[PDB]
Amino acid sequence: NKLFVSKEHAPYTDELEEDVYLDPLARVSKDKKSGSLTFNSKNIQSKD
Amino acid sequence: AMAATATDKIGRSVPAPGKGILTTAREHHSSVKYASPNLNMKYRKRQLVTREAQIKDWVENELEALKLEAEEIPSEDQNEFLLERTREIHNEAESQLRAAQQQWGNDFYKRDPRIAPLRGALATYGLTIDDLGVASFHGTSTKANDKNESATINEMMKHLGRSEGNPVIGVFQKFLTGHPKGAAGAWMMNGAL
Amino acid sequence: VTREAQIKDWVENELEALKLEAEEIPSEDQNEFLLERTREIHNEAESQLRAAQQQWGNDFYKRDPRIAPLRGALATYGLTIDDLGVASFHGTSTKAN
Repeated sequence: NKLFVSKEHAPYTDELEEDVYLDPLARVSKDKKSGSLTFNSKNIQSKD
Repeated sequence: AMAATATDKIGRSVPAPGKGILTTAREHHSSVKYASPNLNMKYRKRQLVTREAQIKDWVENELEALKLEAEEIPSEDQNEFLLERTREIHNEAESQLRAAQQQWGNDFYKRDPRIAPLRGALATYGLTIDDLGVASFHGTSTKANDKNESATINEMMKHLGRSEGNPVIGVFQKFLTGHPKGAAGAWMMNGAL
Repeated sequence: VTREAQIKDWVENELEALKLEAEEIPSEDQNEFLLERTREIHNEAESQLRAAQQQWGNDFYKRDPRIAPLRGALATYGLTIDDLGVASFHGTSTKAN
């Protein structure tokens, strides 16, 4: 009875929310610790 | 020049504002050591004229092809065939020209990540970020909405690199008219015009 | 395919132009300039190819009054009107509808 999994947190933190919004090429990556897909600073506004 | 909508993020408060519309100023600045040739209008006009040359070459090629087809076909119904194919070739040529104009004058920035939707919408007409002189704020006279909207506008200007000491002049219509729950943007658009 | 040929000719012309610009510019920051302009030219080429595909595969009938929206939407994939085999009627079970 968990087909619907409510998300507690957005894929970006509050501090990185604006950076994710302002970067069109920002993509979520799988976090090594949490294991969820989240936005990461090294992927935000990066040349790669 | 631009019209966009957005959602904020995940949360449990429906009426709480958010920076979701900030994506309209989304731009990539990992490598901005040199200016885009695409943001230069002379470059885009050069590409447009080259495409126009190619289009007229294509049109004359298709015209001589249609001439050969008209030579082949019997002369009895030649007039109707020629008129149909001339309307067809004219429509094709105009569609190609409009496509080139879309590519280099209107939608030159829709694929460029270093040109934000806001900057590109301005740049279609040669306007820079500094030319966005006025901002019709939602301006509801609530705390969260006014702070959030000011912060959103400020982040847009900061990210788009608006000149320092060139604040957008914020127009707040609802002080006079009040807040209609959906006529609001229309009233502000009337005021903006 | 004719548009693709024109696009690749345009791309090589812009590439030799960028090569001349890179020769002119000092070699100190040449790598960053070249990478920026290469990504720019790739995006331009992709946009032009996509525009040609839009012109001739997707949106070929939007300007043609002799092609209807239905027939054109079918014909984008080679389907004729006869290929529209099923119609999901609103079917509300009223007389007028």
